[PDB]
Amino acid sequence: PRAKTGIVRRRRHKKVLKRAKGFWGSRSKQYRNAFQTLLNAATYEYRDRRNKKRDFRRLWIQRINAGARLHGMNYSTFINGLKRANIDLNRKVLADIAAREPEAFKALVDASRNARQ
Amino acid sequence: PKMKTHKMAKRRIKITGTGKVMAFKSGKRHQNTGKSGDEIRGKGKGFVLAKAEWARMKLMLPRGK
Amino acid sequence: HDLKPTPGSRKDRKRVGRGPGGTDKTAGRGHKGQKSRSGAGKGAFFEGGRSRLIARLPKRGFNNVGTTYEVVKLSQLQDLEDTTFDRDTLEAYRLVRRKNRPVKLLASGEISRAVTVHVDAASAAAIKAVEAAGGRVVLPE
Amino acid sequence: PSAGSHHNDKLHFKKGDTVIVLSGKHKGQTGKVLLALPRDQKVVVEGVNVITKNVKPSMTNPQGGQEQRELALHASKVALVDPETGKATRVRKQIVDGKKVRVAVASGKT
Amino acid sequence: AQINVIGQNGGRTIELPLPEVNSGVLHEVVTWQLASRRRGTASTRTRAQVSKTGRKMYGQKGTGNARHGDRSVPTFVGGGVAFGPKPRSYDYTLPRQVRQLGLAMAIASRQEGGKLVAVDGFDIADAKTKNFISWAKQNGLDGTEKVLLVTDDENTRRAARNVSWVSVLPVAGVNVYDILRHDRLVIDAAALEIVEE
RNA sequence: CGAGCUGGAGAUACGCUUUGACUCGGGGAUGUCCGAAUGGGGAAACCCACCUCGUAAGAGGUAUCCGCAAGGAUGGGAACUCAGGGAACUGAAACAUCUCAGUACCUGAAGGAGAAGAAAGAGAAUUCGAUUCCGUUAGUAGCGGCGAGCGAACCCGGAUCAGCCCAAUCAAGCCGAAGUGGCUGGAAAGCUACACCUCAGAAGGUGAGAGUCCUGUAGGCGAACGAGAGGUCGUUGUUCGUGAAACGAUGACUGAAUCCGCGCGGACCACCGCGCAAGGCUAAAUACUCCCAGUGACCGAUAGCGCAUAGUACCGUGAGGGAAAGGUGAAAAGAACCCCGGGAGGGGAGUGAAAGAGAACCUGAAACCGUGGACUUACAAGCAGUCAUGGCACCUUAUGCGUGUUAUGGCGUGCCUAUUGAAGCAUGAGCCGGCGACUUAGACCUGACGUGCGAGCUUAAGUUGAAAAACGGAGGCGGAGC
RNA sequence: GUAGGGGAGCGUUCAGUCCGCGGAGAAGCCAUACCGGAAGGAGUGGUGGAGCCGACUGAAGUGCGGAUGCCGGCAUGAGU
Ligand SMILES: [Mg+2]
Ligand SMILES: [Mg+2]
Ligand SMILES: [Mg+2]
Ligand SMILES: [Mg+2]
Ligand SMILES: [Mg+2]
Ligand SMILES: [Mg+2]
Ligand SMILES: [Mg+2]
Ligand SMILES: [Mg+2]
Ligand SMILES: [Mg+2]
Ligand SMILES: [Mg+2]
Ligand SMILES: [Mg+2]
Ligand SMILES: [Mg+2]
Ligand SMILES: [Mg+2]
Ligand SMILES: [Mg+2]
Ligand SMILES: [Mg+2]
Ligand SMILES: [Mg+2]
Ligand SMILES: [Mg+2]
Ligand SMILES: [Mg+2]
Ligand SMILES: [Mg+2]
Ligand SMILES: [Mg+2]
Ligand SMILES: [Mg+2]
Ligand SMILES: [Mg+2]
Ligand SMILES: [Mg+2]
Ligand SMILES: [Mg+2]
Ligand SMILES: [Mg+2]
Ligand SMILES: [Mg+2]
Ligand SMILES: [Mg+2]
Ligand SMILES: [Mg+2]
Ligand SMILES: [Mg+2]
Ligand SMILES: [Mg+2]
Ligand SMILES: [Mg+2]
Ligand SMILES: [Mg+2]
Ligand SMILES: [Mg+2]
Repeated sequence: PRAKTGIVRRRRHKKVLKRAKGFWGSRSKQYRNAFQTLLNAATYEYRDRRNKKRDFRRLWIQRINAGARLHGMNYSTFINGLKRANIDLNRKVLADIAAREPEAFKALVDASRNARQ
Repeated sequence: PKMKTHKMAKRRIKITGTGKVMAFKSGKRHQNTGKSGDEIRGKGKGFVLAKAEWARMKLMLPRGK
Repeated sequence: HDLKPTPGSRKDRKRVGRGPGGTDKTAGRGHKGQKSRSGAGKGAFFEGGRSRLIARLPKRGFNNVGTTYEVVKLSQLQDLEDTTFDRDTLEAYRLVRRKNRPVKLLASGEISRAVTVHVDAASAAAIKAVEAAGGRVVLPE
Repeated sequence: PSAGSHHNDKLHFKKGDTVIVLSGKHKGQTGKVLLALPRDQKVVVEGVNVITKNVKPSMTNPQGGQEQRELALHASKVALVDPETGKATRVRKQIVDGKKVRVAVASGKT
Repeated sequence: AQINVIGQNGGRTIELPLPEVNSGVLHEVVTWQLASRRRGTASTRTRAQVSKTGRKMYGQKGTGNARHGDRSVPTFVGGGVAFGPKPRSYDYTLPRQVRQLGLAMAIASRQEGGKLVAVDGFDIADAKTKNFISWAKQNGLDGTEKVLLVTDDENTRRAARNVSWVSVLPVAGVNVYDILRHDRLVIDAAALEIVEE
């Protein structure tokens, strides 16, 4: 008995083309370029998952550095005197405190400096 | 079809019990007046091959003879 | 439709090619080679270009057919056969069957109860140990 | 592939005979047989009805016009009648005379 | 060990295939049997066949086209099939031993069912079907099962034939299929204890 | 056969037929011209004749070979068979003996088959007993640049049987059981409540799925006509390649015995065995399959033959090559008629269940071209993505982990193949469909899983039955090595 | 993790068998934010008009982006 593709291929293909939208030109419309575009897209997804884990960390950091400096502290010195008084805060939170909660950041500062000297 | 026996081999190789294949030692027609004595004597005889080069021989004959 | 097949009694074949899953490309074959080629003949005794062990070796002797002798064992006329005797067709309708050959009886086991044999030939130690346990050996004329 | 093909091009009835529509819209109606086409297995009963337009055709008649006449049918919604009952009425074949062959029901004949 | 119906009442012989009947050997014998009877028939053409003459079509180099030789080729529309089926025959000889053991295991499987009806007689007038339906009705044959006759009397079969819910196997031609193929075995009885021995 | 018919062809008018048409079976009659062509010629289907009878119109004859005559031969046939002739590529990883293989092809003859056949035989048992066929012996004995590779037969089981003579019933057809009421529906065959048939539940048609409408099937009938010698030299055949070369087989030279004789037993000799050369026919089993029928874990429109038909269209001076082609509806009820236009085309109407079937008439994917709408885009640098956030939009697996779109950021060297190393300025490819490649065979080899019997395991050819399978010990594998 | 060997499976047809659906509508096609570890598979909505899903088992012409692949259609170059 013979068994044409009949259906399967159109199936596979559409799957890709439905992943494949928003894509500029041919990419969103022809299979090969679509599936392809998606190979690379794969690479970018994986890496950029861990990557965003980096990037956010960076962001939090610069916000804290700011905070410290807003009084007279370095990031490194603030964070270090916040290791010294053992104030074991996540730094994401520290950003949050720093930019949305003023006088709190103030206190955490005075603390870090105290524990530093 | 029926795998042919290699008549190339029906006077030069041997099966056994364990399955091992034997053959003879080589140098006995103009490798003579050499001699040496234990050579000429050594070479009339017979012997089991190594391994590696065994299975080939086997496949040369199905009946084992 | 009730039924089912014995676990491991039918293995699904290999369809090579088909995906990276999977056996990508090549089909087991690797990259290039004479092996790579849709073509018969190689074959199995073709070592190298070369000259083979196969033909490097002494052709000893020749090939005689000869009369080859059909085995009968002691421990088979013996133990629990309880002597129905050998007769002719009798041993045939038991456990020694060929045709177009002559039967031989030789040792292997031990001997007790008395039996007379009906073989085409036999070993010295056989007639010896079967007479010395109470029975003859009928060799043809 | 012909219609009488699987019906041994066989007309179970005849031109003249009254008929009753088994299956369809015209479930049960009476009609004399006006036209019985065996091969195509098609046939005309005075029942059916139809409104046909015979297009421009200047000769005859400049303008078109229409026509109430009736569409033929398939001898498989055609049914012979039983004078008594008059309905869903199979047929047996018997012999009156004298090498004249005929046709009864479960109570002959027609 | 099971009872008859219209004559005797014996049936206590017939030993059976335990541990507790096997599905494996069954399925084996079945699929085998199914195979053995296939028409071996799916033919297709190869290059040698597809009426598409040898002639080199065009230039081996030069054209600016891919290279081809013939139009009778696996990669061509029109051409021959590559690895197609040809006429063969999927039949082999399943070794005696397991034919017997299957057959048995089937009977059995339906005895401890218990969908056996060991039959010694048959009252089905002269070769009429309604008589079959009646007899049937009075042995326990509601009408909601598939039933497989094995007897030797032409009349009973001729009665058992048009029955939508019943099959009619004559004498010996009996098989793990038909039996497992069904709900009920019309045993019968005659060649059962004597086919035991 | 018994009511319709007047070919596909679907069109009018003409008609025919219950004195029996049409269709079917069975014979007959008529059958122009070409073609073995055959009265002579010829560029096939055309040209020109002569002779016999006729009133003409016509009819017959006029080839060649075997024959006394009567009579037979000529040409065609897909394969199947026999014969004269007889390749190469290939393989031996080069080639020449060799292998391909007496294969492809050419030719001759012949049939429904043919060939072969009634022992100077196999042979080794003082056994079989014409042939052809299958199983098996058996990849065994042997052949061979003893390399590649080539490869019997006797016995044993089956198929089918035969040994004779001469020279001193199917083919046309008929006949065949048993349901109605309500329900959905455009339409009943389906749903349903109660029914009956079955030797008939195989199938097909009927507005959608019918055992009980139709045609049929199980069954029963069924026709006037109808069919049932030796030797030498050069060589070769079988497993036979000059090898110890037997034997047959013939080209050229030689050409013995006929019974107290002849031929073989693989050089050759005796012995001892099997045999009757120089004359012929022979059914049966076997091979094929243009054609007919039945079936199918065969195809359904790129499949399947090349063809849903066509060796046509088309190409070719020729030999030769050689396509794609399918679908309105249940039924033509095929769209009278009004509207814009010369038309084409469309918009109504009207039919239908549906015109979301309208004749470019089943579904109607994708590339590809457009209209509208959302959000966006004219200081911007780009493998076109990713990931984060803001904007705007939307709310039928959907108001949150949302969906569409977007701005800004970070980040980021198409895919495949080929490679020491690919974004590579290295190969491939315009795009999307669909077709497209690790298979089959052998009762071979060797392994892993499994199974059934287990010092035991097993059949093959065949036989019988066959909506199934059983029989079949002939041989095979294990049994002891050297 | 490349060549490679091993392990478990997803989908396609044909087939045996059972569950069973379908003109109050089958397959096929179209949309989507659901499910599964993945091959994949469900819900509903629109299409269509007469056939088909599911489980178990068997057999394969059984899964395509490439072959300057084959057939066909439609793009670029170009209103040149
Ligand atoms: Mg980190
Ligand atoms: Mg694998
Ligand atoms: Mg490659
Ligand atoms: Mg390499
Ligand atoms: Mg190009
Ligand atoms: Mg008629
Ligand atoms: Mg005339
Ligand atoms: Mg002429
Ligand atoms: Mg050559
Ligand atoms: Mg070569
Ligand atoms: Mg001829
Ligand atoms: Mg000679
Ligand atoms: Mg020769
Ligand atoms: Mg000779
Ligand atoms: Mg199509
Ligand atoms: Mg085609
Ligand atoms: Mg118009
Ligand atoms: Mg727009
Ligand atoms: Mg600027
Ligand atoms: Mg701007
Ligand atoms: Mg690839
Ligand atoms: Mg390089
Ligand atoms: Mg570039
Ligand atoms: Mg490139
Ligand atoms: Mg290159
Ligand atoms: Mg095993
Ligand atoms: Mg199925
Ligand atoms: Mg389908
Ligand atoms: Mg492509
Ligand atoms: Mg290029
Ligand atoms: Mg311009
Ligand atoms: Mg330009
Ligand atoms: Mg210009």
